[PDB]
Order: sequence, then C-alpha cells, then structure tokens
Amino acid sequence: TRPNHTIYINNLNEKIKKDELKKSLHAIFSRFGQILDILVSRSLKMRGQAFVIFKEVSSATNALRSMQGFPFYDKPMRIQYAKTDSDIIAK
RNA sequence: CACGCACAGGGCAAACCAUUCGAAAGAGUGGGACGCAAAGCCUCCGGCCUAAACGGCAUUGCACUCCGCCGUAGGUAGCGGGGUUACCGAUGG
Ligand SMILES: Nc1nc2c(ncn2[C@@H]2O[C@@H]3COP(=O)(O)O[C@H]4[C@@H](O)[C@H](n5cnc6c(=O)[nH]c(N)nc65)O[C@@H]4COP(=O)(O)O[C@H]3[C@H]2O)c(=O)[nH]1
Repeated sequence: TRPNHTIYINNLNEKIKKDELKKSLHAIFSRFGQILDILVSRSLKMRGQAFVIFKEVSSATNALRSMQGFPFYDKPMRIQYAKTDSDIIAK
C-alpha cells in the first residue's frame, strides 16, 4: 500500500469502449489534479481495468480514498496503489 | 458439349523486390516467372487465413511483452467441389 503516482482500478464495465473510458475517467479524476495519462488495454487480461497517472502522489492519494466503492457505469470500482510506477514516472 | 502436351496464334502470371490500400488477412499497380487447359469469371459447399466492427460467452485480471472461445464479418476461385463462359481441334470408347 505504498502510495503511488498511478492508481489501479478494476471491476470496470468491460462493455464501455476504450476511448470512452479514457475520456470519462479523466472526467472524474481530473477533479483531483492534472493527469499525465490514463492507460487502458482491451486485451483479455488488461480489460476491466485502467491505470491513471496523476501529476503527484498527493493527488492519487486524495483521489483513491474518495472514489472507492464508487458506482461508475453501474459498476462499483475497486481502487488501489499501483504496484509499480508507470514508465514516464521514472522520467 | 467432353478430352489433351494436337506445336497453331496467344493469355496468365508463384517466390521475390518496389510501391499504394486494409486493423489484418489480403488486394491493386510495376518489374519478375514457379507453374497454369481456363491459375478467366462467380463465393453456393467444404477447407484454410485474418479478427477491426457487430452479437453471445469467458475473464476480477497489477499493465506500459503476448491477449481467449463461439457467431459473424472479410479473404482465398492459384486449396478444393460447384456453376458459367471460352481458343486450338492430334482425341470421344
Ligand atoms: N488451344 C488449346 N490447346 C490445348 C488445350 N489443352 C491442351 N492443349 C495443347 O496441349 C499443350 C499442353 O497442354 P497442358 O498439359 O495443359 O499444359 C499447358 C497449360 O498447363 C498452360 N496453359 C496455356 N494456356 C493456358 C490457359 O488458357 N489456361 C490454363 N489454365 N493453362 C494454360 O501451358 C501449358 C502448355 O500450353 P501450350 O504451349 O499451348 O501447349 C498446349 C496445347 O497446344 C486447350 O484447352 N486449348
């Protein structure tokens, strides 16, 4: 549970189109601070989950806690501290 | 109608290379020429190739490597059956 710049989210409505998620997560996580990116693959394993990269931890954290169990596309998303740091975060 | 190395006069073009289109398969154009008696034309049937989109299922996945099954949809007529039309006329029991 080491706080991170990026957040893991799952139980995502696998029915909503990639582009749509992208636009609609920014939609509610931008409220918590600038985002450098939101990554999402539609592949068998990476589906149902998105990765949101905030500018700084401070926002991820602020983010996380507030929207846990949050009904998104009639499907309540679990949230967590990304296990690793996205690539650009090195940079 | 069918048949075939009947030498008549022709057609086409595998791999490859260049380039355009497509998610892709693959397709078109250009050089190439493996090999075609229809390797002309047509996707109705079987096979195989691709999964972008569409519908169903499966999946709770910790990624920035790969991304599943069915339907379907496309492609292949140079994978095959089939249909259709065809040049030559050594050959038709
Ligand atoms: N006019 C005519 N003659 C026929 C036919 N069938 C056989 N022949 C004669 O037989 C020769 C060899 O035929 P092949 O074994 O089928 O071997 C053939 C064939 O496989 C190929 N070919 C030529 N033209 C065509 C064509 O229009 N379509 C296809 N699929 N293959 C062809 O080239 C080979 C040699 O061809 P050729 O030099 O012409 O020499 C030919 C030709 O003189 C026919 O339907 N029409």
